Amino acid sequence: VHHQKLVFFAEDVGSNKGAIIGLMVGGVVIA
Amino acid sequence: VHHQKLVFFAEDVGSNKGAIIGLMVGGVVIA
Amino acid sequence: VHHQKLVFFAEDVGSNKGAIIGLMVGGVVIA
Amino acid sequence: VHHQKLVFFAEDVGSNKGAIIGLMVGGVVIA
Amino acid sequence: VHHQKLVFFAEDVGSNKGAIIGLMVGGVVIA
Amino acid sequence: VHHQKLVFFAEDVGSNKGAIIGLMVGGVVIA
Repeated sequence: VHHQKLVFFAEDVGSNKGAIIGLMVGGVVIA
Repeated sequence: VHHQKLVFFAEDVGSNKGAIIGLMVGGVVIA
Repeated sequence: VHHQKLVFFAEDVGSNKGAIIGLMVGGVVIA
Repeated sequence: VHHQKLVFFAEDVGSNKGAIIGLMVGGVVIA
Repeated sequence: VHHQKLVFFAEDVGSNKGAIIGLMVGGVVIA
Repeated sequence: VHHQKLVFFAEDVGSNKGAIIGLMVGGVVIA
């Protein structure tokens, strides 16, 4: 089974005060 | 089974105070 | 089973005051 | 001339991804 | 002329990814 | 002319990834 580029920016990301997750499965993220 | 580019920006992302998730399956995200 | 490039920026990331996670499975992240 | 407590929380503030301003007069705030 | 307590929290502030300003007058704040 | 306590927390500040300014007048703050 194949997962690829799940998240992708082709361009400048100014910031992130939160959570870029690529693939979550369990637990917690207080981003 | 194949998943690809699920999320994609071809352009500048100013910020994220929240959650860009690509593929969520379980748990919690207080973004 | 194959996972690849799950998160990806082709461009300058100004900052991160949060959490870029690539693949979460359990526990906690107070980002 | 007297200004007092202009903004006030008697209780826990979870977050602020924006701008709590107390007294704005000029310029710019991209919060 | 008298300004006092312009902003005030009587309680725990979890975070601030933005700008608590007390008194702005000019210029810029990219918070 | 008198300015006092312009910003004030009576309680634990978890973090600040931004800008607590007390009194801004000019220039720039990329917080």
